[PDB]
Amino acid sequence: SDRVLQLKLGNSSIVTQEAANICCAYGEWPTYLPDNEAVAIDKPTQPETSTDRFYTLKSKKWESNSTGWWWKLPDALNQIGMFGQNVQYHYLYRSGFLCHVQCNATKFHQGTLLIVAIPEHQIGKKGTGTSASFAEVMKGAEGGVFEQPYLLDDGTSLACALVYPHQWINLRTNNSATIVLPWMNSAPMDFALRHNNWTLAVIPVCPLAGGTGNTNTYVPITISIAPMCAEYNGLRNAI
Amino acid sequence: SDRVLQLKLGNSSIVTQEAANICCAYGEWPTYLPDNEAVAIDKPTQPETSTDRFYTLKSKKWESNSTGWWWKLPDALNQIGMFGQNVQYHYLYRSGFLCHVQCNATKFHQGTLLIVAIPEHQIGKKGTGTSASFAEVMKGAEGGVFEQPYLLDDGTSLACALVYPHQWINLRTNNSATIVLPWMNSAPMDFALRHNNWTLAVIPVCPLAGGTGNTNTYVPITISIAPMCAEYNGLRNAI
Amino acid sequence: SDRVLQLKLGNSSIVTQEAANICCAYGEWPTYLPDNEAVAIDKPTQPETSTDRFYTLKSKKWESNSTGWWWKLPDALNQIGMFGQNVQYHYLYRSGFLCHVQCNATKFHQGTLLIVAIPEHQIGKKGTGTSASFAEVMKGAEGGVFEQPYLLDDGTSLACALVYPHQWINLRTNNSATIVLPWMNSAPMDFALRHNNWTLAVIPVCPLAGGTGNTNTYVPITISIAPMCAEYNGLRNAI
Amino acid sequence: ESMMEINNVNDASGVERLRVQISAQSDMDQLLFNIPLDIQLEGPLRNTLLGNISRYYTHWSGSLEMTFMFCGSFMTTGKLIICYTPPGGSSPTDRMQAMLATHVVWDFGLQSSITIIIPWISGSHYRMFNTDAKAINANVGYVTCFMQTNLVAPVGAADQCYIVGMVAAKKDFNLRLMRDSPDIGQSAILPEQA
Amino acid sequence: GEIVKTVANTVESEIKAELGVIPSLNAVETGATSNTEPEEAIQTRTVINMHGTAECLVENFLGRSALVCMRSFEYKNHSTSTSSIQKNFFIWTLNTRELVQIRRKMELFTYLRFDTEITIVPTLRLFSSSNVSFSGLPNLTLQAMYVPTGARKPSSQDSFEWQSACNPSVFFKINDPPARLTIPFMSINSAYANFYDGFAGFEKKATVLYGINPANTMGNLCLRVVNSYQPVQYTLTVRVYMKPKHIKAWAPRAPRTMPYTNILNNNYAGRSAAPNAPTAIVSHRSTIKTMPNDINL
Amino acid sequence: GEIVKTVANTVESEIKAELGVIPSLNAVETGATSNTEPEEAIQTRTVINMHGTAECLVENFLGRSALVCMRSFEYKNHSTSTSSIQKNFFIWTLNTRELVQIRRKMELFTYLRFDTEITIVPTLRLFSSSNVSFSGLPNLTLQAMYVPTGARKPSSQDSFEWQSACNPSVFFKINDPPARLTIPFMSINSAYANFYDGFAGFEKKATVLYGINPANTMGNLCLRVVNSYQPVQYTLTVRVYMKPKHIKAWAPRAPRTMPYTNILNNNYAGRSAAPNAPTAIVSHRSTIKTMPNDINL
Amino acid sequence: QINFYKDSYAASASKQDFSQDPSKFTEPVAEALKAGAPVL
Amino acid sequence: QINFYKDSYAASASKQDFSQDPSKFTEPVAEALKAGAPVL
Ligand SMILES: Cc1cc(CCCCCCCOc2ccc(C3=NCCO3)cc2)on1
Ligand SMILES: Cc1cc(CCCCCCCOc2ccc(C3=NCCO3)cc2)on1
Repeated sequence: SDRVLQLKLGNSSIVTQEAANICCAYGEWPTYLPDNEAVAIDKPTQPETSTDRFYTLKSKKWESNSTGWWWKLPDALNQIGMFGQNVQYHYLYRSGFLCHVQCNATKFHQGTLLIVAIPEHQIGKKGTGTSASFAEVMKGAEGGVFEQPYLLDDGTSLACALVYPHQWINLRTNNSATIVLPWMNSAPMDFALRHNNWTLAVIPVCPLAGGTGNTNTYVPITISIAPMCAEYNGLRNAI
Repeated sequence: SDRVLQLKLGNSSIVTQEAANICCAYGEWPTYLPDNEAVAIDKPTQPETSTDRFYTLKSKKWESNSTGWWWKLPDALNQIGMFGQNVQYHYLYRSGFLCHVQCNATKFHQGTLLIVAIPEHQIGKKGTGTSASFAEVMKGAEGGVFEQPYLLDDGTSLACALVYPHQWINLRTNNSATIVLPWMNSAPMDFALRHNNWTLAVIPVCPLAGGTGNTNTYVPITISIAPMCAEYNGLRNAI
Repeated sequence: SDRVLQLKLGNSSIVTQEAANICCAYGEWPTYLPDNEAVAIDKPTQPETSTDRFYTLKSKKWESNSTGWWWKLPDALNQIGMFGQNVQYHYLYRSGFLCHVQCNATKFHQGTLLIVAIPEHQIGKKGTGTSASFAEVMKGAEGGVFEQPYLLDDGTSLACALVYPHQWINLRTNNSATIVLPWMNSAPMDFALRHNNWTLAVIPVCPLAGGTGNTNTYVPITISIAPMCAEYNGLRNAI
Repeated sequence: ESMMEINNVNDASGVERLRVQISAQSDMDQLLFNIPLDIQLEGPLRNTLLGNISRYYTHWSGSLEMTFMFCGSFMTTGKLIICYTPPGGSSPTDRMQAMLATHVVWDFGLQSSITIIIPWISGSHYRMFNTDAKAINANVGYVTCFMQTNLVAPVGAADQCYIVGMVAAKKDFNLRLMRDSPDIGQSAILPEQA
Repeated sequence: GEIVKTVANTVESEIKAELGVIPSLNAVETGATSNTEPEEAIQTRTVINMHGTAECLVENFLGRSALVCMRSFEYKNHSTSTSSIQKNFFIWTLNTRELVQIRRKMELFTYLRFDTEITIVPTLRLFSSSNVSFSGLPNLTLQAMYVPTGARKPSSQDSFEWQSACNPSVFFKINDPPARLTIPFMSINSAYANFYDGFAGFEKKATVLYGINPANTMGNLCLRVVNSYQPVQYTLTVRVYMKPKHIKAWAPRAPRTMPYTNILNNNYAGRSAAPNAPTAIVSHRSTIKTMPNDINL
Repeated sequence: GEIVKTVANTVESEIKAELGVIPSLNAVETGATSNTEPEEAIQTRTVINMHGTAECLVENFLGRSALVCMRSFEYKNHSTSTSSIQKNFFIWTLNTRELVQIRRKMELFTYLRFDTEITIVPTLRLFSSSNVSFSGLPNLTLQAMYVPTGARKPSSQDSFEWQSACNPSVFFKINDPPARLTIPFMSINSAYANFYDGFAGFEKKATVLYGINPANTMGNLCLRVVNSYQPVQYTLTVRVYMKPKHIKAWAPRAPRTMPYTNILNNNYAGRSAAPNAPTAIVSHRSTIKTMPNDINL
Repeated sequence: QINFYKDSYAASASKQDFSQDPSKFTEPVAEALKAGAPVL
Repeated sequence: QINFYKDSYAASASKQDFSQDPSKFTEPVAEALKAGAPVL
């Protein structure tokens, strides 16, 4: 055991060197749906290597005034590869997610990112009684931007956001974060185009900064999400 | 055992009543690739229910002057459903095919169709030295039309076409045909967009006819192909 | 076991060739009244061969616009033979009924009859608050005609009429129907001139039809009812 | 078993609504008829034993079965394909999209009826008989019938045949939260008069 | 007959291509429901169901308290120049067809045998006269007496058939909990009949109405205000709720589709347009190929 | 998982100066809460605790009767020239978000599974008219009937959907003890969801509101005054209290900080100034080095 | 069933009985139709 | 729990269960962090 880590799933393999540890959400590892908990009666398809692999999303630049970003799962991966194709051809789905956040900075840089996986994260907009629209909520892999990271865009507090599974990327000692998430639903399966179980939110708690030669350093943040134990039921045409 | 038959694969189930029997090509049943014969070292994906199911192709009308039709596999299914999607996202593939031909006619109608599965069927065009173009050979599910069913479009003879696995649809006693085809290649896997292992050809040996009240009867011929034991290797982007 | 059937009761014997099976109402076979369930204390008369035999009722023509027919038991047989005579000379009665419906048509004809045995079938007339008269309800062997077979003349639905014991005469595969009915009453016996336990209804679900040479084919429908395990109590003069 | 009103159009009066037109086609791959699976709302499946009884309850679960009986002439031959499509998108109009969902190919012969199982494909354990049939908790799916090859009949036989559709539940069917059905109503105490 | 605590389970299946085996094909002409199991009709997995079936029993389907009577009458001085009759009471002519929901659930089965629990809920109001003042409802005493067939029917509030020396009667107040008691299975036959295809009398006249059961002469329920008339007029509404218990059901019926018009017979007039029209039980759709609730994207 | 009847005890410690052992130093970047025990962080003694932890259980945290509904309506003559509708009743559209305290304690957890005990407390008043005299409140009868999803909604006091042949209903008086009953766990899923990050319908229109759960269609509660209208006008206020039992909770949430604005979503407007302001949840202090509650001697 | 009263019919709802025989309504045929075989 | 009624969900508050597993929220790490040692 050390600060080094290798995550090898399917054809994908991520090696990280300045890591901390692996955070398993609620101390659990994603698993396939057992018979006693199954509801659908037809066999689910279980494509292991084609879907249970790392998909790298498009990066965001960390700015000094960055508020934070959020990606809703499985919406971020609903448009990508075999996972997206199986989501489109199937009604019901079930999978856990292994999320890995990359952020590289020099030893002269300072900054802290909180990477929190919020389950069942209902976004509440502020100063309006109208609920959030489909365009604002379902954003795909392109992600979302926090209006009020202080309130988590929920009316809650960012201070109390540590009940949810979480990682810190502190530039002194970390450059990568890893969180493992099992199935999060009151039902064994659901509909992907209309519901999201997890929301991965990266919030800069401490702004990125440098001294006299490291200001305005273009530092990207990368998200890599790997589905695990993906099952699909209800084969039909694409929608 | 009787003339009735039910083929139930995945969500698909075909029941036939005036059948003859099931023809297994060369007395073999398609199976998954064993370790001693495997070449690729990464795990292949094996989506059972999503791909191993019946795909129904677009029907052709049986005319009095019909020469015949042919479908090349897996080209006919390369554009359809999870089989097509897995073909597009993967380099290597391997699957057998269960082909079922439907042709319904009254007891007053006469006519005979030979349904022959020709392996490695190289089409040879006539009266020209130029090889067949990509457009003429790769026709997809829309199928092809025989110029010379007498010669099988190969320079061979339709008379000697009974070495290949085959069925007869004779309107006196049959309306459906079933042929099971295992893997046909000198290699464990291949590239689907550039090579076809099987060619299913329906040739009317005896023209469709009726007496004084059954002439010009619109009688369609339907093709249903079910992949079996489909494996895919070499995951990548779609092409 | 096959599609052939022979029903031999007393001097009567009906042979049918394009039959389906024998439908026993609620999975029971009519039997004589046991001592623990008997109410009347004098011995009942049990004339086996003279009453437990097939009585053939007068036939109806199946028309293209036929709505359906119904016969109420034991009213249909209350005027016929030893069964009718024993009904007239006795107060109490108890018997099951074996009903056989004949309908012969060529293989070029199409049409479907639903033969349903409705227990305790109260006829409800439509567009009036007055209850049905004695003449309209008690019709004897000459039978009745459905005003609204869609509603079963009850305010119910013909669609839901399959709870009752039933047969289909489909001209493709059937020409005869057989239903066996046990005793249907909250009491061991009853009065025949004032109450009917069963109503046999033949409703054409699909109209009789033929093509270009078989239109207007005079096709009769025949009803043969056989009492079984008939007991009579309370001997007196005829009424 | 219980027949259902597939022909529930403003042209059929009575028994015509329990039976379905089937035609000898001059084209191929054409859709024959559709069946919504909204038991709660006004559809073919309401006036059925399954429908009427389950409409007393609020939650239902389990797979259903549909039996279609062919009522043509003995010399009439034909091939159909019956497809159940899980919800999520629009109703399939072409066989190209309908074949991808659950389906059974029915060939006419000695056995005059076919059975298709609509399996229990649902994320939740139960489904609601909700007035919003378009919601996730209420929508069940779609049923479509496509001609597979054609309907062929001789000159002596009637060219136009009929299908009778029936629906029932299987052994794994369950109901909960029984309620007053909206089937029958009342405006005043029923008198002994008209 | 097998015990079914929970619904059937599902077993996993494989590819099935065998000659002479056609589970999907059925012969419904035999009158038998199709036996095609989901396991070998399609490609299934192993599912274990803990779903209970207790609420689907007839015990729970019918054993549920339902309104069967509601009578409202005036409680006042009905005396006139020469009346001598108070008439602060009602008779019901015991039956269970006046309320359509309970009637339909009765008529879902041909035969029913049960002991019924009866609950009586009274309610009071003041009649709105020209000069009426309300500051409270009196706690009146009410006597509900069951008068069997052939027994005397009380003719007034002050009548002497209210002795109830043999007739069972229950005394209860407005402010007390609603009255409750139990009638055993009291049919002369082995079960109650919701339908009677026949006549209740030996006669051949038009007076004998078709469909009347010579076992449904349930008797009468005579309910009276024990207290004498008040100086000011009141109105009493009594609701009688009926709850079957120990239920056995026989020969299930076809469900009623059309609105009831009376309690003497099952005649129907039909509604003007679909749904539940004479020619149209289910409402129209565009065509057989249109979907009325299409999800369009 | 270990049984905790009482909180942990404290053991005595000595001087600790060892190389390579740093209990006080932690790496919170791993996402793990600091495990530094008080025993070897400071110099401690032996303390034995008998303090129970039963009241800190979720069983006691949530199993406590809380108000979830309060409807007030007029009980009078609502008839007009042509109305024919009494409208002495209310519908609730069953939910548990109208009261902020119970709503917040619901939303402290992502998933909740419980059977709920429901208590109904009615109260009466007279409307103050120009000429009204009060010397007592009538003992009215009230019927509260649960109408599940897709069932008929009564449209008036005299409507005939109040038969309750299948719909469970409870009859109770004003002067009787408040009505009480139990709803089992009735979700189609395995637990109630306080949050739903998605849409309840397959549609892509603006009509489908975000955050609506296609499992929260709880139904409706129809409450009526059984007694007909009185000569003078009254007002009835019904309070419905909800008490969870047999509770399991999953995935604890971040506590709600901002006032709720509606029941359809969790939107917020924020308060004008701190505390719980949009930019200021906690109220300001002078500086980070000032103590707002300094004890000065 | 507790039945505080003398008469047995005065008891509460009867003890649950889960016996099910759907065949009498679903397969009311004298000759049993074997599953997976041509039923004619 | 006394549960005077037939249904089990009609019972009173459930019997007390004092099982506590704070680790799932306090140490949700795949590699256990030993106390008193550098946790990196
Ligand atoms: C079908 C069918 C079913 C039945 C059963 C009808 C019995 C239930 C009807 C409601 C009972 O009404 C009563 C109300 C009160 C009393 C009572 N007896 C002593 C004091 O009041 C008795 C019956 O009849 N036909
Ligand atoms: C989250 C979440 C939690 C829930 C549970 C909601 C159920 C409790 C709501 C209050 C119940 O209200 C009722 C009041 C009365 C009756 C009653 N039934 C029979 C007569 O009145 C039923 C429910 O839903 N979503």
